[PDB]
Parts: sequence; C-alpha cells; structure tokens
Amino acid sequence: TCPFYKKIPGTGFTVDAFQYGVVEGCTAYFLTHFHSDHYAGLSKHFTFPVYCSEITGNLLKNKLHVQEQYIHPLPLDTECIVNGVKVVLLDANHCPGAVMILFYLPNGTVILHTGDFRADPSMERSLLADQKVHMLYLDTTYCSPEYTFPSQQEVIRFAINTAFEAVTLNPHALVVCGTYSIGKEKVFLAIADVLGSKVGMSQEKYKTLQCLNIPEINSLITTDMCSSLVHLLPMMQINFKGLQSHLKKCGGKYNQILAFRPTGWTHSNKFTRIADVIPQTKGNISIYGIPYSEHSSYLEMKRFVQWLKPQKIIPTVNVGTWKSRSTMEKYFREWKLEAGY
Ligand code: NI
Repeated sequence: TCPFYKKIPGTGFTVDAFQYGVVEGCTAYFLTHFHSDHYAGLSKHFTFPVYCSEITGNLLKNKLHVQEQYIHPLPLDTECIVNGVKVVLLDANHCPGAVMILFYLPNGTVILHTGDFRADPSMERSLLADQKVHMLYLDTTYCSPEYTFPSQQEVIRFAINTAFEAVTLNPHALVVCGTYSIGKEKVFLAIADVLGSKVGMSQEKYKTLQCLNIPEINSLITTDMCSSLVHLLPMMQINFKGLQSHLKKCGGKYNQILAFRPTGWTHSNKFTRIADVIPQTKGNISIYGIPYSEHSSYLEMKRFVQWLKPQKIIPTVNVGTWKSRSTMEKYFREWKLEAGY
C-alpha cells in the first residue's frame, strides 16, 4: 500500500507510485523520472493515464512498452490543466527527462514536489519566483553537513584532463566508463569528445540513449566497438577481473585500460580534494572513482529551501528510521530560525 508522502491531498493524483497496484481514487499517476526505484511497477499491461516529460515518455514507450494511449507527455515551463487542476513541470537538474511538479490545488494551496533534484541558483529564476509554496515534498538524499562534493563542471574537467593525458602518453590505451541507469552521460560524452572518438556500447544501451533528445547524438555514439576507443560497460564489470576480461576481447588493439566509476558521495570526500584523487591500479589497469552527483549537496539544498521559504517540508528520502527523521527535522528548524520565515 501507497505511503502518505506519495499522495497529493485534495486531488486524484499520486507521484512515483506504480508498485502498489491500483491506488484507491487515483485518476492520474505522475512519474518524475526514469529511475527504477521510482517507475517500479509499469509495463505494457498498465491501463491508467501517466503524466511525465517527453523524454520519460520516450523511455516508457520504447524500454517498458507502455502503450501510447496511456502516455501523456507535457512540455516544461508551461501551465497545463490535468483533470481540472493547474500543473507545471520544471527541470530538476537530475538525469535526462527528470522534473519537479508544481500543483495549484483547488482550495488555493500550492505544492512543489522536487522528485529527485540537484538544487541550483538558476531555479530561483524559473516560474517559482512568482509565488508561495505551502508544502515542499523534498529530495533529502544528502540532508547532513558532512555531505560535500565538487561541482559537476570540476569533476568533468578532472576526467577530461586525466583521459587526454593518458592517451597522449600512450596511444594504445583504451578508456572504459561504467553505467547502470540513465544520468551522468556528460562523463563519457566529454571524454569521447576530447579524444576525437565516438562512444562504443551494447545495443541495449544504445537504444536507451536514442530516447534522450540529445542534440547530434548520431554523431556521438555507436554499436561498433572496434571503431571506438571509449567503451561503456555495466557498472558491475568495473573491477580488475571484468576489465581484464574485456581487454582480451579487443583483438590486441590495446595494451592498457583507464576506467572511470562514477559514484555519488563516498567517505573519501571527507578528506581528498578532487585535484588530489588517485586511482586503484593492478598491472596495466587503473580505476578512478569520481564523485559526479545528480543530487543536491547539503549546502545547495539549504540554499534552495531558505530561498523558497515553504510553510511545511515533507521529506521523500531517508524516511525509514527515527534517527534519520529527527536529524532532518532539526536542520529544517535551524534553516527557518536562521532565515526568519
Ligand atoms: Ni533518481
């Protein structure tokens, strides 16, 4: 059964609620983004209306085979009426297609659901500038001050410079990048662009990327592994065994691998600056863990919420323990006493 923090009071709507069967009184199911924890339950057998972005809609149709008649894509930044209620979708700065949803309730209340997001100062000049929010349903993934990490731009600068140096020193090195879901595509796209290569991958992954409305994509990716010196592999293969195994398949073209494992936050962020990051190495294989996050840092979250000044906050992540819930409520009260709302 569907938890409270996935329901929108005074509407027939739910958000990211597909794993509970038929939800009593739900006339429209919203999907914030195409990540498995959030879509859990959708398939070709689904027969209720799904509201989402264009990109999420392309993924539902081609990857999960949801029938076209039940897919309702909405443009961003545009007032839309759904089942008699005004809604707006806003870019969440998470993975491709990910949105926040603004709901203008019939009684005058205004609710923002962030989905998953990476807060940014640019969001302070969206359609949120105008107005009051009475309830914030907040992505609290990294809601504690210990969670620090660099900007995406600094992390990509590090990856580009590391890959370009290694291949210029050795033209016979291969570069490998781990993936398991959508999101973080700048990591392998930026590396391939500096090396003058297309990105090689399986047919399954190529199909997923073809759904994402990325400009000039046909010029950037391929299923012909032999033509490419940047390869994508499932994330589970990014280890010395899996990489040795991969180098055997490449027909003596290559004598070295440099691999990247994008992660979220790890505890080595508590000590090591991005500049100072070093790899794990065995023989002719080196593996870099790089902290490329698509969720808000503590400081980014705090800034956004202090700007928005919501009357009530409902967390949607880390809700399962008394200690987590208590910790988050403590920080929401500090932020409010500090800023005066
Ligand atoms: Ni997500």
